[PDB]
Amino acid sequence: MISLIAALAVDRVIGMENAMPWNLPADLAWFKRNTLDKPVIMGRHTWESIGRPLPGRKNIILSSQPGTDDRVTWVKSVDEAIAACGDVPEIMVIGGGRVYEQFLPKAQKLYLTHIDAEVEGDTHFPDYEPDDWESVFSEFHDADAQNSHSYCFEILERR
Amino acid sequence: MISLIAALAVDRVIGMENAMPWNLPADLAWFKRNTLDKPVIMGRHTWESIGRPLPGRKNIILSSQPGTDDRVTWVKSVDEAIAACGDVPEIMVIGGGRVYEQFLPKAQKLYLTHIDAEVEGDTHFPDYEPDDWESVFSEFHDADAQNSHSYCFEILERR
Ligand SMILES: Nc1nc(=O)c2c([nH]1)NC[C@H](CCc1ccc(C(=O)N[C@@H](CCC(=O)O)C(=O)O)cc1)C2
Ligand SMILES: [Ca+2]
Ligand SMILES: [Cl-]
Ligand SMILES: [Cl-]
Repeated sequence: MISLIAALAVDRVIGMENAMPWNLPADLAWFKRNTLDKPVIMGRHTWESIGRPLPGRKNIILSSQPGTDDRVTWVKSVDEAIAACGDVPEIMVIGGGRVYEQFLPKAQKLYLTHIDAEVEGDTHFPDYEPDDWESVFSEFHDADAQNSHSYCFEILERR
Repeated sequence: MISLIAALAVDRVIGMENAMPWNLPADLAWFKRNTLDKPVIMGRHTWESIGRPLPGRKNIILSSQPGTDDRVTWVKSVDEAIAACGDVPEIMVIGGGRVYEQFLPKAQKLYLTHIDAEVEGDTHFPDYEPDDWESVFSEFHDADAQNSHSYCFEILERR
Protein backbone atom coordinates (compact mmCIF):
# COMPACT_ATOMS: atom_id res chain seq x y z
CA MET A 1 0.00 0.00 0.00
CA ILE A 2 1.02 3.61 -0.25
CA SER A 3 1.33 6.10 2.67
CA LEU A 4 2.12 9.79 2.77
CA ILE A 5 4.36 11.23 5.47
CA ALA A 6 4.47 15.00 6.03
CA ALA A 7 4.93 17.74 8.64
CA LEU A 8 2.19 20.38 8.59
CA ALA A 9 2.25 23.76 10.15
CA VAL A 10 -1.06 25.63 10.89
CA ASP A 11 -3.28 25.79 7.72
CA ARG A 12 -1.43 22.85 6.38
CA VAL A 13 1.67 24.75 5.33
CA ILE A 14 4.27 22.23 4.25
CA GLY A 15 6.74 24.45 2.37
CA MET A 16 8.24 27.98 2.29
CA GLU A 17 10.42 29.79 -0.09
CA ASN A 18 13.32 28.95 2.24
CA ALA A 19 14.01 26.32 4.92
CA MET A 20 11.13 25.82 7.50
CA PRO A 21 11.72 27.90 10.68
CA TRP A 22 11.78 25.10 13.19
CA ASN A 23 14.20 22.67 14.68
CA LEU A 24 12.57 19.32 15.41
CA PRO A 25 15.05 16.54 15.92
CA ALA A 26 12.22 14.45 17.36
CA ASP A 27 10.24 14.86 14.22
CA LEU A 28 13.18 13.74 12.17
CA ALA A 29 13.55 10.72 14.39
CA TRP A 30 9.88 9.84 13.82
CA PHE A 31 10.28 10.28 9.99
CA LYS A 32 13.27 7.91 10.04
CA ARG A 33 11.58 5.36 12.22
CA ASN A 34 8.65 5.36 9.89
CA THR A 35 10.48 5.30 6.58
CA LEU A 36 13.43 3.05 7.26
CA ASP A 37 13.65 -0.03 5.07
CA LYS A 38 10.95 1.20 2.79
CA PRO A 39 11.11 2.78 -0.65
CA VAL A 40 10.47 6.58 -0.58
CA ILE A 41 9.14 8.54 -3.49
CA MET A 42 9.83 12.23 -3.76
CA GLY A 43 9.86 15.15 -6.16
CA ARG A 44 12.97 16.86 -7.45
CA HIS A 45 12.68 19.93 -5.29
CA THR A 46 12.42 17.75 -2.19
CA TRP A 47 15.43 15.81 -3.44
CA GLU A 48 17.63 18.86 -3.96
CA SER A 49 16.63 19.94 -0.55
CA ILE A 50 17.74 16.81 1.08
CA GLY A 51 21.31 16.86 0.06
CA ARG A 52 21.96 13.19 -0.23
CA PRO A 53 20.12 9.96 -0.53
CA LEU A 54 18.32 8.87 2.60
CA PRO A 55 20.37 5.95 4.04
CA GLY A 56 18.84 2.59 4.27
CA ARG A 57 15.94 3.33 1.98
CA LYS A 58 15.53 2.98 -1.81
CA ASN A 59 15.28 6.58 -3.06
CA ILE A 60 13.02 7.18 -5.97
CA ILE A 61 12.82 10.63 -7.66
CA LEU A 62 9.70 11.46 -9.64
CA SER A 63 10.51 14.08 -12.19
CA SER A 64 10.12 15.15 -15.77
CA GLN A 65 13.76 16.19 -16.04
CA PRO A 66 16.95 14.25 -16.44
CA GLY A 67 18.44 12.52 -13.56
CA THR A 68 21.36 14.25 -12.06
CA ASP A 69 22.51 11.44 -9.67
CA ASP A 70 23.41 7.76 -10.12
CA ARG A 71 22.81 6.91 -6.49
CA VAL A 72 19.05 7.02 -6.87
CA THR A 73 16.26 6.00 -9.31
CA TRP A 74 14.73 8.54 -11.49
CA VAL A 75 11.16 7.99 -12.80
CA LYS A 76 8.84 9.98 -15.06
CA SER A 77 5.45 8.89 -13.93
CA VAL A 78 3.48 7.83 -10.99
CA ASP A 79 3.04 4.31 -12.46
CA GLU A 80 6.70 4.32 -13.15
CA ALA A 81 7.43 5.27 -9.56
CA ILE A 82 5.19 2.57 -8.19
CA ALA A 83 6.60 -0.18 -10.36
CA ALA A 84 10.00 0.77 -9.36
CA CYS A 85 9.15 -0.06 -5.74
CA GLY A 86 8.54 -3.53 -6.63
CA ASP A 87 6.75 -5.92 -4.37
CA VAL A 88 6.78 -4.33 -1.01
CA PRO A 89 4.16 -3.95 1.66
CA GLU A 90 4.42 -0.24 2.02
CA ILE A 91 5.45 2.69 -0.13
CA MET A 92 6.18 6.01 1.43
CA VAL A 93 5.61 9.23 -0.47
CA ILE A 94 7.59 12.14 1.08
CA GLY A 95 6.58 15.20 -0.86
CA GLY A 96 6.39 17.85 -1.81
CA GLY A 97 2.96 19.39 -2.63
CA ARG A 98 2.45 18.24 -6.18
CA VAL A 99 3.71 14.75 -5.38
CA TYR A 100 1.46 14.50 -2.41
CA GLU A 101 -1.53 15.57 -4.51
CA GLN A 102 -0.87 13.03 -7.16
CA PHE A 103 -0.60 10.18 -4.71
CA LEU A 104 -3.31 11.07 -2.14
CA PRO A 105 -6.04 9.33 -4.08
CA LYS A 106 -4.25 6.06 -4.00
CA ALA A 107 -3.11 6.48 -0.40
CA GLN A 108 -4.42 4.35 2.42
CA LYS A 109 -2.61 5.89 5.33
CA LEU A 110 -1.23 9.23 6.53
CA TYR A 111 1.53 9.76 9.02
CA LEU A 112 1.37 13.44 10.01
CA THR A 113 3.31 15.72 12.35
CA HIS A 114 1.15 18.73 13.24
CA ILE A 115 3.39 21.59 14.28
CA ASP A 116 2.23 24.67 16.18
CA ALA A 117 3.82 27.32 14.01
CA GLU A 118 1.93 30.04 12.14
CA VAL A 119 3.80 30.73 8.91
CA GLU A 120 3.07 32.08 5.45
CA GLY A 121 3.45 29.17 3.09
CA ASP A 122 4.39 28.58 -0.44
CA THR A 123 2.90 25.04 -0.68
CA HIS A 124 0.36 23.27 1.47
CA PHE A 125 -0.66 19.73 1.98
CA PRO A 126 -3.70 18.82 -0.14
CA ASP A 127 -6.93 19.07 1.67
CA TYR A 128 -8.13 15.85 3.26
CA GLU A 129 -11.59 15.00 4.54
CA PRO A 130 -11.51 14.19 8.19
CA ASP A 131 -14.74 12.26 7.74
CA ASP A 132 -12.92 10.03 5.33
CA TRP A 133 -9.95 9.25 7.66
CA GLU A 134 -9.59 7.45 10.92
CA SER A 135 -7.11 8.64 13.57
CA VAL A 136 -5.48 5.56 15.03
CA PHE A 137 -2.67 7.13 16.99
CA SER A 138 -1.90 10.61 18.22
CA GLU A 139 0.77 11.90 20.50
CA PHE A 140 1.34 15.45 21.78
CA HIS A 141 4.66 16.93 22.76
CA ASP A 142 5.71 20.37 23.94
CA ALA A 143 8.74 22.23 22.72
CA ASP A 144 11.84 21.38 24.79
CA ALA A 145 15.60 21.89 25.02
CA GLN A 146 16.08 20.35 21.62
CA ASN A 147 12.70 20.96 19.79
CA SER A 148 11.64 24.50 18.89
CA HIS A 149 7.95 24.10 18.80
CA SER A 150 5.26 21.93 20.18
CA TYR A 151 4.14 19.08 17.77
CA CYS A 152 1.79 16.19 17.52
CA PHE A 153 2.25 12.82 15.80
CA GLU A 154 -0.73 11.37 14.19
CA ILE A 155 -1.41 8.30 12.00
CA LEU A 156 -4.66 8.08 10.02
CA GLU A 157 -6.14 5.19 8.04
CA ARG A 158 -8.52 5.64 5.16
CA ARG A 159 -12.12 4.75 6.17
CA MET B 1 42.08 35.40 25.98
CA ILE B 2 38.34 34.86 26.41
CA SER B 3 35.73 34.97 23.73
CA LEU B 4 32.05 34.59 23.84
CA ILE B 5 30.13 33.18 20.84
CA ALA B 6 26.41 33.63 20.55
CA ALA B 7 23.50 33.70 18.11
CA LEU B 8 21.17 36.71 18.67
CA ALA B 9 17.71 37.23 17.34
CA VAL B 10 16.26 40.77 16.86
CA ASP B 11 16.73 42.83 20.04
CA ARG B 12 19.49 40.60 21.27
CA VAL B 13 17.14 37.80 22.50
CA ILE B 14 18.92 34.54 23.12
CA GLY B 15 17.69 31.09 24.15
CA MET B 16 16.59 30.44 27.68
CA GLU B 17 15.69 26.72 27.88
CA ASN B 18 13.76 25.54 24.71
CA ALA B 19 15.48 25.53 21.37
CA MET B 20 15.26 28.68 19.22
CA PRO B 21 12.67 28.78 16.33
CA TRP B 22 15.00 28.68 13.37
CA ASN B 23 17.13 26.27 11.38
CA LEU B 24 20.65 27.47 10.43
CA PRO B 25 23.03 24.89 9.66
CA ALA B 26 25.49 27.46 8.35
CA ASP B 27 25.48 28.99 11.79
CA LEU B 28 26.34 25.57 13.45
CA ALA B 29 29.20 25.14 10.95
CA TRP B 30 30.49 28.60 11.93
CA PHE B 31 30.05 27.57 15.55
CA LYS B 32 32.07 24.44 15.01
CA ARG B 33 34.85 26.02 12.96
CA ASN B 34 35.37 28.59 15.72
CA THR B 35 35.32 26.36 18.78
CA LEU B 36 37.08 23.23 17.57
CA ASP B 37 40.28 22.33 19.43
CA LYS B 38 39.46 24.90 22.15
CA PRO B 39 37.96 24.63 25.65
CA VAL B 40 34.32 25.65 25.82
CA ILE B 41 32.59 26.83 28.95
CA MET B 42 28.80 26.66 29.26
CA GLY B 43 25.90 26.61 31.76
CA ARG B 44 23.56 23.79 32.59
CA HIS B 45 20.73 24.62 30.19
CA THR B 46 23.10 24.96 27.28
CA TRP B 47 24.44 21.53 28.12
CA GLU B 48 20.95 19.97 27.98
CA SER B 49 20.33 21.77 24.72
CA ILE B 50 23.49 20.32 23.18
CA GLY B 51 22.81 16.88 24.56
CA ARG B 52 26.32 15.34 24.58
CA PRO B 53 29.91 16.37 24.93
CA LEU B 54 31.05 18.47 21.90
CA PRO B 55 33.74 16.40 20.24
CA GLY B 56 37.26 17.75 19.78
CA ARG B 57 36.66 20.30 22.54
CA LYS B 58 37.31 20.30 26.28
CA ASN B 59 33.77 20.62 27.76
CA ILE B 60 33.48 22.66 30.93
CA ILE B 61 30.19 23.06 32.69
CA LEU B 62 29.65 25.93 35.18
CA SER B 63 26.77 25.16 37.44
CA SER B 64 25.89 25.08 41.11
CA GLN B 65 24.41 21.63 40.99
CA PRO B 66 25.72 18.04 40.71
CA GLY B 67 28.00 16.82 37.95
CA THR B 68 25.69 14.22 36.32
CA ASP B 69 28.10 13.09 33.56
CA ASP B 70 31.73 11.93 33.62
CA ARG B 71 32.70 12.89 30.13
CA VAL B 72 32.94 16.65 30.93
CA THR B 73 34.46 18.82 33.59
CA TRP B 74 32.08 20.27 36.15
CA VAL B 75 32.92 23.49 38.05
CA LYS B 76 31.02 25.65 40.52
CA SER B 77 32.81 29.01 39.88
CA VAL B 78 34.22 31.26 37.19
CA ASP B 79 37.76 31.11 38.49
CA GLU B 80 37.46 27.32 38.68
CA ALA B 81 36.22 27.27 35.12
CA ILE B 82 39.08 29.35 33.88
CA ALA B 83 41.67 27.30 35.65
CA ALA B 84 40.32 24.20 34.12
CA CYS B 85 41.07 25.55 30.75
CA GLY B 86 44.76 25.53 31.38
CA ASP B 87 47.19 27.54 29.23
CA VAL B 88 45.76 28.24 25.86
CA PRO B 89 45.44 31.02 23.43
CA GLU B 90 41.61 31.28 23.35
CA ILE B 91 38.85 30.09 25.72
CA MET B 92 35.38 30.01 24.20
CA VAL B 93 32.36 30.94 26.35
CA ILE B 94 29.19 29.42 24.91
CA GLY B 95 26.45 30.68 27.25
CA GLY B 96 23.72 30.79 28.35
CA GLY B 97 22.67 34.25 29.54
CA ARG B 98 24.08 34.20 33.00
CA VAL B 99 27.30 32.63 31.85
CA TYR B 100 27.61 35.30 29.23
CA GLU B 101 27.00 37.98 31.92
CA GLN B 102 29.74 36.60 34.12
CA PHE B 103 32.36 36.37 31.50
CA LEU B 104 31.76 39.58 29.42
CA PRO B 105 33.81 41.84 31.73
CA LYS B 106 36.81 39.56 31.03
CA ALA B 107 36.02 39.04 27.32
CA GLN B 108 38.33 40.39 24.59
CA LYS B 109 36.41 39.03 21.63
CA LEU B 110 32.89 38.34 20.65
CA TYR B 111 31.72 36.11 17.84
CA LEU B 112 28.17 36.85 17.07
CA THR B 113 25.58 35.70 14.62
CA HIS B 114 22.77 38.30 14.16
CA ILE B 115 19.64 36.54 12.96
CA ASP B 116 16.72 38.21 11.28
CA ALA B 117 14.06 36.64 13.40
CA GLU B 118 11.53 38.22 15.67
CA VAL B 119 11.28 35.96 18.67
CA GLU B 120 9.52 36.66 21.97
CA GLY B 121 12.01 35.92 24.72
CA ASP B 122 12.99 36.51 28.28
CA THR B 123 16.71 36.61 27.99
CA HIS B 124 18.97 38.88 26.10
CA PHE B 125 22.60 38.85 25.42
CA PRO B 126 24.27 41.41 27.79
CA ASP B 127 24.27 44.95 26.54
CA TYR B 128 27.65 45.58 24.93
CA GLU B 129 28.53 49.21 24.27
CA PRO B 130 29.51 48.91 20.56
CA ASP B 131 31.94 51.74 21.20
CA ASP B 132 34.14 49.70 23.47
CA TRP B 133 34.33 47.12 20.89
CA GLU B 134 35.61 47.38 17.40
CA SER B 135 33.72 45.56 14.75
CA VAL B 136 36.41 43.78 12.88
CA PHE B 137 34.47 41.46 10.50
CA SER B 138 30.95 41.25 9.21
CA GLU B 139 29.48 38.98 6.61
CA PHE B 140 25.84 38.80 5.61
CA HIS B 141 24.00 35.86 4.23
CA ASP B 142 20.45 35.56 2.91
CA ALA B 143 18.13 32.69 3.90
CA ASP B 144 18.18 29.77 1.47
CA ALA B 145 16.97 26.18 1.06
CA GLN B 146 18.91 25.08 4.09
CA ASN B 147 18.85 28.18 6.37
CA SER B 148 15.46 29.50 7.51
CA HIS B 149 16.48 33.14 8.02
CA SER B 150 18.97 35.73 7.03
CA TYR B 151 22.02 35.95 9.31
CA CYS B 152 25.12 38.02 9.66
CA PHE B 153 28.39 36.76 11.23
CA GLU B 154 30.35 39.39 13.12
CA ILE B 155 33.54 39.54 15.16
CA LEU B 156 34.14 42.37 17.59
CA GLU B 157 37.39 43.16 19.41
CA ARG B 158 37.45 44.91 22.71
CA ARG B 159 39.27 48.20 22.59
N1 LIG C 1 26.74 30.67 16.62
C1 LIG C 1 26.12 30.23 17.59
N2 LIG C 1 24.85 29.62 17.29
C2 LIG C 1 24.11 29.13 18.27
O1 LIG C 1 23.00 28.62 18.00
C3 LIG C 1 24.59 29.21 19.59
C4 LIG C 1 25.74 29.78 19.84
N3 LIG C 1 26.51 30.29 18.83
N4 LIG C 1 26.37 29.77 21.11
C5 LIG C 1 25.55 29.18 22.12
C6 LIG C 1 24.60 28.12 21.79
C7 LIG C 1 25.31 26.82 21.41
C8 LIG C 1 24.30 25.75 21.29
C9 LIG C 1 24.88 24.61 20.40
C10 LIG C 1 26.24 24.44 20.09
C11 LIG C 1 26.66 23.35 19.23
C12 LIG C 1 25.80 22.43 18.66
C13 LIG C 1 26.33 21.29 17.78
O2 LIG C 1 25.59 20.25 17.54
N5 LIG C 1 27.65 21.42 17.41
C14 LIG C 1 28.40 20.73 16.51
C15 LIG C 1 28.04 21.02 15.15
C16 LIG C 1 27.40 19.82 14.63
C17 LIG C 1 26.87 20.27 13.48
O3 LIG C 1 27.52 21.17 12.72
O4 LIG C 1 25.63 19.71 13.33
C18 LIG C 1 29.65 21.08 16.71
O5 LIG C 1 30.46 20.10 16.58
O6 LIG C 1 29.95 22.26 17.09
C19 LIG C 1 24.46 22.59 18.95
C20 LIG C 1 23.98 23.64 19.81
C21 LIG C 1 23.77 28.49 20.68
CA1 LIG D 1 -9.07 6.71 17.08
CL1 LIG E 1 9.28 18.18 -4.53
CL1 LIG F 1 23.00 27.93 30.45
